Amino acid sequence: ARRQNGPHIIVVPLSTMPAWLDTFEKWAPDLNCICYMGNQKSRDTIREYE
DNA sequence: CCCTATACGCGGCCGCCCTGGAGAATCCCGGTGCCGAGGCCGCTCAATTGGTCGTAGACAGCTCTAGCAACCGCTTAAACG
Repeated sequence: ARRQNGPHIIVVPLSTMPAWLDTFEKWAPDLNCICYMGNQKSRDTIREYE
């Protein structure tokens, strides 16, 4: 609505984080929501691929 | 019937076996001298006693920060089989 489609940061606890992931998958499927966990190589993969 | 050689016992001298009194070596006792140790005395200086005074530290009070017991949760690298 307000065309504020820039980078947004959401910091959540790890235990409730799939309950955020399916909410982003269902209620806002058009958004480019990405998820940030893993070891050094997975975070590097997210960093230089996405 | 008397002399003369002849075999036989043995007085005296020499050598060998058994026992006794005098002297010498040894152990014990008494008197005396020397070394280790204990007691006493003289000097003598440092510990003791008494008093005074300053202050070191105990005590109380207030403020701020580290530690501690017991729990959580995530990561991940180290320990273990």
